[PDB]
Amino acid sequence: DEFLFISNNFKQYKEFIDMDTAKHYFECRNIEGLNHILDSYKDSKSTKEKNLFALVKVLLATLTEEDCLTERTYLSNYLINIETWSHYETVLFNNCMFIFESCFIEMVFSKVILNLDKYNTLYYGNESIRMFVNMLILFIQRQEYDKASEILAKIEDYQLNDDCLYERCCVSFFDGIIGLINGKEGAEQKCVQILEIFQLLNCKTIHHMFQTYLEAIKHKLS
Amino acid sequence: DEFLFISNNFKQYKEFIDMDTAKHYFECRNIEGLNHILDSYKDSKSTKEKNLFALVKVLLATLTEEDCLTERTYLSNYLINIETWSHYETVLFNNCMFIFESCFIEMVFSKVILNLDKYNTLYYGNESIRMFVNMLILFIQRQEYDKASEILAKIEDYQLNDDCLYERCCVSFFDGIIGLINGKEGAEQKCVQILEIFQLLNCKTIHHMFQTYLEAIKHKLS
Repeated sequence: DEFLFISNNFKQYKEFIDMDTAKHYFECRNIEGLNHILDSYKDSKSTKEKNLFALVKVLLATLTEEDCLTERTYLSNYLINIETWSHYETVLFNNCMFIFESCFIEMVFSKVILNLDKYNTLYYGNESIRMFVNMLILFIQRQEYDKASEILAKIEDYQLNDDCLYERCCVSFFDGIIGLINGKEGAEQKCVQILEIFQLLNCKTIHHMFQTYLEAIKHKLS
Repeated sequence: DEFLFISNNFKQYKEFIDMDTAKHYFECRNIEGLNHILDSYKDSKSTKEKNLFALVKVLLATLTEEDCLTERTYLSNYLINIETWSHYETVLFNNCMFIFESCFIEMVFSKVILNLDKYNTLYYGNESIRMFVNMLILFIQRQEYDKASEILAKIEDYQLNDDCLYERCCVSFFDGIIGLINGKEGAEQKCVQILEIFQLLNCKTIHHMFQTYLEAIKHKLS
C-alpha cells in the first residue's frame, strides 16, 4: 500500500523546492521575491525559515546592489557550524557559496571531504564534483591560487576514495589552468590535451564548456 | 544525508494532494473546479490524470446537475480492475464511493478485505474501518439492509483479525441499527448501550455523531 505515504511527514522537502525555486527565481522576477521575503518574515521563527529568508535576501541584494551583511554572515555562520553533512546543507552551500569569502568556503570544503562518501556509493554522484569544481572556479575568478592548489592537493589525496575519471580529468585540467596563470612549464599542454580527450570521445557539451573556459582565461590573460 | 531525497521520485504523491484539494473544493469553490477540469482535460492523456479529471467531473456534476455517467463508469471501471490494493485506491474509493452503485462497492469490499492488514499492523490504522462505515451508511441510506448485515457478518468474521475496540463498538452499534429497522429483539437497547459507553468516557464528539445518526434513523422510522 502506501505506508510510505506516511513517510510524507518528512515534508521539509518543500524547503528544497522553495530554495530551488528561489535559486532560479533569482534569474528574472523581483516583485515575487519581495513577496517571498514577505512570507518568510511572516514565518521568521525557525532556523531553516531564517536560512531561506537569508538566501532570498542575498539574491535580492545581488539584484539591487544592497549590502546584506547580516544575512551573509548568518549563512556563513550556519554553514560553518554544521556538524554532520546532509544534502540540505550541500544544496544550500552550493547555492550561496558565491557570496562567501574564500576562507569560509575553504572551511566548508574541509568539512565536506569526509562526509562525502555517501555520494560516492551512490547526476548526484557528481554533485560532489559539481561542488568542488564550482569552488575551484570561484577561486580562479577570485585569483586565489594557493588556496585553489590546496583544494587540488586535498582532492588528489582523496582521489583514493572515488576512481571516477571525470574527477581526475577536472583536477588535471584545473591544475593545468593553475600552471597557465602561474606561467608554468607544460600547463597549456595539459589543458588542451584534456580538451582533446573530451572532444575525442565525442562528448561535445563538456568539451564546449571547458574549451570556453580555457579561452576565457586566455582572454583574461591580457 | 538525504538519499531519502531521491525517494522523492515517488512524487505522484501530488495526486493525493490534488485529490485532497478537490475534496474541499467540492464543498464550496466552483470556478477553480472549472479551471481544474480545463487543466486536466488539457492533460487528459495518462490514467491517474484521467482519474482526477473524472473525480472533478463527478463533484462539479453533483454540484451542478450534470449527468457525469461516463466518468462515473470510468471510476467504477478503474476501481474494479485493480489487482493489488494500495492506499491511493482507498483514498479514491473513499472519495467517490458516494455516486457508485452498490454492486461495484460490494466487489471493492470483497477485494480490500484481504489487503487490509497493513492498516492493522499500523488515524490511519482506523482508515480501514473509516471506509467500511462509509460503505455501511451509504447502504442504509440507499436502504440496502441485507447487504449491510452481510458485510457486518463478514467484518465480525474478520473481527478475529483486529482486536481494535473502535471496531467492535461500531459493528455492535450498526448491528443494533439493523435489528432496529428490522424490528428485531432488543436492538435499540444495544445501540443506546453503545452510545452510553461512548458518552460515559466523555468522548463527546463521537457520541454526538452516533447519537445524531441514531436519531435520524429513529426519525426515518416513520
